[PDB]
Amino acid sequence: VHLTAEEKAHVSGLWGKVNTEEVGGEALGRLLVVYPWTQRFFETFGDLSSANAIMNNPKVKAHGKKVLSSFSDGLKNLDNLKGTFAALSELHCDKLHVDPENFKLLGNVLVCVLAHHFGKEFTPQVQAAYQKIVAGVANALAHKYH
Amino acid sequence: VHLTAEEKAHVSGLWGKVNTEEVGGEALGRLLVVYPWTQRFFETFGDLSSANAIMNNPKVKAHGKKVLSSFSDGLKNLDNLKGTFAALSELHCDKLHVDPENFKLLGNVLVCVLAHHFGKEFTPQVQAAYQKIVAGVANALAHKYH
Amino acid sequence: VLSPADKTNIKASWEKIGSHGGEYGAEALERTFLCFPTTKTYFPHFDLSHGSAQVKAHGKKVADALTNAVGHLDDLPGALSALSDLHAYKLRVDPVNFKLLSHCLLVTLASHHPAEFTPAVHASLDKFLSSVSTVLTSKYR
Amino acid sequence: VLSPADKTNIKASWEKIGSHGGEYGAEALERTFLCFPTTKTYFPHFDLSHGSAQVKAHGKKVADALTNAVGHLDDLPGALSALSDLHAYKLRVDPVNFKLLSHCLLVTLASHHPAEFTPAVHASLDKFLSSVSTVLTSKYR
Ligand code: HEM
Ligand code: HEM
Ligand code: HEM
Ligand code: HEM
Repeated sequence: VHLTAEEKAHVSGLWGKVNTEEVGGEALGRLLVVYPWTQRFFETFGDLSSANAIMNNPKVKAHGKKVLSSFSDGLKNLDNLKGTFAALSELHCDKLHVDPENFKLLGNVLVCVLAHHFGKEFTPQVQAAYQKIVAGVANALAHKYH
Repeated sequence: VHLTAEEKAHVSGLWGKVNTEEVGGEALGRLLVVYPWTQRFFETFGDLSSANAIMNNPKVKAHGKKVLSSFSDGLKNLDNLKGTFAALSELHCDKLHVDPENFKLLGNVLVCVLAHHFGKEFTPQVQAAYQKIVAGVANALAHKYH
Repeated sequence: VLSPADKTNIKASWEKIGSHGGEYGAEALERTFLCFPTTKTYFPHFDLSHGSAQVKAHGKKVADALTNAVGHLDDLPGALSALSDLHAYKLRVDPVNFKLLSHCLLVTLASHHPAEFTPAVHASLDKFLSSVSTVLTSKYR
Repeated sequence: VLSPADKTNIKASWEKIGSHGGEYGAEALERTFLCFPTTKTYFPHFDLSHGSAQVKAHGKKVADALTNAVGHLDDLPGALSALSDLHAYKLRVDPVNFKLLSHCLLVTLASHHPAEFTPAVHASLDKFLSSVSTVLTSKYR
């Protein structure tokens, strides 16, 4: 997405403070709890039938970690989101059948997790910028679809 | 959108049979009945509080006619939907505040109206092609948004 | 939330569909796999050829299921327990897919009964398929 | 469709919010106008500065309204008649806007009570705001 300098700074300042070990698996975990049909894509990850299973499943974490540094990739290539996400967009939208509406859903879970982690510090203004980011990713991840 | 020759023909064969006088206002009418919040954008068109008001409002028709030949425009510029829809996308997404989710909704109403008009002749295969079209328009109308 | 005018309209419209129930459900599915092929992946078992006695039979389950639904417009959660159990717990069906199928049902009904498919009826029945879908995608067991 | 575990979770979570009700509704709105500015156009009357006693007061209406909502999880249509009347008949609010505000409420609640905002609670309360929204966008008068 193209957010300004100001915005690219609200974003990177706190992204520097993120635990890249727990943040992704917890957004991926939450995605699996809050939107339980996303469960179908991850049948192989073992047992997803309960809140705490999901949350404690080891495989969820590991792949969450991979989701979130793929967001760290988006942040370093922040103005060719299409190109940096051309491999993942064909993957998800072709080999896996992920309805792109689920792209938008994951970035919102992550936003709530961001808010959950940082609290008062995750200001509306900070969110607003992070909405541009997630929307951007969501949209780049759908490019070789729409 | 890029539909094939085969598809561009399913589409144009019956689009040639369309009454461009009633089809647009009836899809715009239906849009106003089935999705009543779209009513907010057309406060000026007079009375929209009832099914038959909408359906018989003269202004609804007139503008429907303008919606539908704008679809006839899409069909003649069928592989630069972005360019031919760059003026309408800035208009709708800037001056009017239309959430682009409503783009997809109108093309579905039109599809149902198409099915309503032609009946048995509006075959699944025919629909399928017309989904590519409406999706394409929907998506070109959102380009200077997403 | 269906109003009583919504109920009158679905009740009136649904028995007018009648015996041709089973046959419209099948068309509504065929139309779904055709316009939206990713939804074929939910039935990898299935014969999805154009003939298919299967798509037909299953097309008969849907139609029946919606009849059940119009009989208890007042208690969809309760009547739709077992089907919710299936579509939400067991098949984990993505909610976009109910909207495709739901739309495909409308195209179908409109292509067969243009006289009953008035602008208002169209409105009530979309609310309905939008309400049955929510039940079938929610988990409340 | 909320389950009884959904009800327990919304009931438990909501009084933990409590007096800070009014204050979180206001933050949930400020957060909405900020991240999503097109939704400012619904309140062209309003002072939408960052101070705003107005955004605050209205922020108190929302919070109250949702309390009303948690008191009658069993009959949302009936408790939410008048508000539906307003948001659907009179303001004709586009359904995307309830999803923005709804999401903005979650970011807010999560930033204030991280201990109660468990993965499950998150799930129940999203279903809830998704159910109150549908009432407020449907017309059934
Ligand atoms: C927020 C946007 C998303 C991003 C940036 C993202 C990122 C990724 C990445 C980095 C991979 C790894 C591929 C590899 O290692 O070669 C992946 C694979 C995968 N993605 Fe996503 N993802 C997103 C959303 C989603 C959603 C919402 C779903 C499901 C609803 C999904 C389903 C999957 C699945 C099932 C795999 C491979 C599973 C496996 O082999 O273990 N993704 N994704
Ligand atoms: C299917 C995609 C759509 C197309 C192709 C389309 C087409 C058009 C066209 C051709 C115009 C005329 C502008 C002019 O004459 O200069 C217009 C204006 C307008 N559009 Fe759309 N439209 C679409 C969907 C929508 C939807 C869904 C809404 C509302 C939810 C909407 C709201 C409006 C309004 C309020 C105006 C101007 C009103 C007036 O001055 O009378 N459009 N559109
Ligand atoms: C109006 C909404 C729907 C209704 C009322 C409905 C109804 C039904 C019924 C009655 C059955 C089987 C009944 C039985 O033998 O016990 C079934 C199963 C099934 N449904 Fe649906 N369905 C709906 C939507 C969908 C959607 C959107 C999908 C996704 C494409 C889907 C995919 C399936 C699959 C894969 C089965 C399993 C059947 C088998 O394995 O043979 N359904 N549904
Ligand atoms: C949880 C969902 C919502 C609830 C519970 C809610 C609640 C309320 C309440 C309690 C009032 C006024 C009560 C009174 O004084 O009688 C109101 C009015 C209003 N609402 Fe909402 N609302 C919701 C969502 C939205 C959304 C998504 C929008 C669109 C941005 C919106 C825009 C408005 C506007 C413009 C008014 C008129 C107030 C005035 O003119 O001062 N609301 N709502």
